[PDB]
Amino acid sequence: SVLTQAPSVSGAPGQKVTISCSGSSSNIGNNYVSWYQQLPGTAPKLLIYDNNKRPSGIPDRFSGSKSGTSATLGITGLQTGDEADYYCGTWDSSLSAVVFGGGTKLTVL
Amino acid sequence: EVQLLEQSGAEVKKPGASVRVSCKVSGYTLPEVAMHWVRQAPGKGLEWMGGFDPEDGETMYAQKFQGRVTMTEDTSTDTAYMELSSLRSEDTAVYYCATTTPFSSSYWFDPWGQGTLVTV
Amino acid sequence: QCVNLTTRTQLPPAYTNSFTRGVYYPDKVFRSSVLHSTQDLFLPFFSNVTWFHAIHVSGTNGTKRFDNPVLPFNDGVYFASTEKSNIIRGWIFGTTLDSKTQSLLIVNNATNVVIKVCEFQFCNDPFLGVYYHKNNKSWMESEFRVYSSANNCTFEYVSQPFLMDLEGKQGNFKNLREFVFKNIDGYFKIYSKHTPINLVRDLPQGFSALEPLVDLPIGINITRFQTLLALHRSYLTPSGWTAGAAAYYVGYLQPRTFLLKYNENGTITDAVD
Repeated sequence: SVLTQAPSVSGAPGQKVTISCSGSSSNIGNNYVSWYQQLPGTAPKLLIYDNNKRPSGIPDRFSGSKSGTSATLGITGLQTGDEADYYCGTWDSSLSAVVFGGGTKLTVL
Repeated sequence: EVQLLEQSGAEVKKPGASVRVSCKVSGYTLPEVAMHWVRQAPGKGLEWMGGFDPEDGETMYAQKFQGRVTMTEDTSTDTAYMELSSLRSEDTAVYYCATTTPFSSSYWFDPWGQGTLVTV
Repeated sequence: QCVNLTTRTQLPPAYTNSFTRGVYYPDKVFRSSVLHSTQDLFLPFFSNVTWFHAIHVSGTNGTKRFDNPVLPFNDGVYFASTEKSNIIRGWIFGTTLDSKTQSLLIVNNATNVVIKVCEFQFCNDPFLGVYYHKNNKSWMESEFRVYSSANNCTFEYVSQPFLMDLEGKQGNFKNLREFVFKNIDGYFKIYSKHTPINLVRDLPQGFSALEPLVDLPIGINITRFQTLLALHRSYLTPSGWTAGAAAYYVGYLQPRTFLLKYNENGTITDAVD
């Protein structure tokens, strides 16, 4: 929507590569970031909240960071079942609402 | 912790109609935790919708979609009705029931409602 | 409702010694600088007392132990607690702990205390649930996490809260709170006290005199009971209950002849069995 991330990305299995989302000070700057996963026709699953915190049942192999308006979702230990789209979001005071990016569909090569 | 009830069920309503969305819960009670809504169009991304505001105590409405969709709550029966109106072309899609903490100041949508497509 | 969490363990009940304790006023007649000796139900001094673990943490991480048993009433009942945070509210006193008998139900989500003598259905793991209402943005108390049915009720009453805080004291009080419960002659009477205690847990050598609160036209025999609790809900962190820690003291009454030594003021101080 109002945020920046690519449609798709690809990498070899078992490797280490992350995905980032570029916001602004009006959105990511003062606000906490979340990340979500969905399989085709399934229930989008919370990945990491506040970029540093794992929900119950999340592999510890995921991390996160926020540098200025840029927020990277740490993705490590690629699995054959890790191919799916990951969504960035953070609170917006601009329209005073919840915003997301277009989504990035990972591919494990 | 908690599993939820479905968002709707299967609601197929031909053009010239409008549809409520009643999302119930289990393991919690309705007004200890805030609900939320997101448009998800197949082959597309997330568009947030509805929602409750931890600050100010109001139930939010997405400005872009404001006024077309409304929400009510029955606390005892845990029924929260999301009524979308005035069907249009691109507005048939999965609209997820989502929730943030009643304590507030949380952006993440937490265990959610499995998804329901609508029909225009 | 009747949401239940049992867990497992009992442990050997950790006992203690009530040194000078449980000395309620025998009569309603004021006596100053005089000695009166009656034989009545009391908790005899230096007796075998049972200190209990309610929801309890033995540290590794978490490990909250919900042990509080249904306990017989026997002859009479004494009670004591500190609870700077208040998890304790009331007691379930009854016989069947079910229908077919009346039920003594005391609770305390307290602008004020409220008392119920009714016929309830008490669950297998009764306690008062507390949650957040998000409208008025307050913390309500779900009272049917204790009991499912409320009907047939024989008696109802309301008063100023027996349980009371002061706090601001970062401890050094602990607000030691005692309640004596004696069921006789159609009058089940309640006695309360509030005392500072600086000791880590157990009781001091001082005397505690509890004035009668209300003398209630009850009329039921209560042979068994359990306490009540106040727990809440949490949200995503690595059902949810068990605010803080909870422990209290219980001992059973017994007929004994205790000479009561009143002060010049008329407040009882020294009591000898």
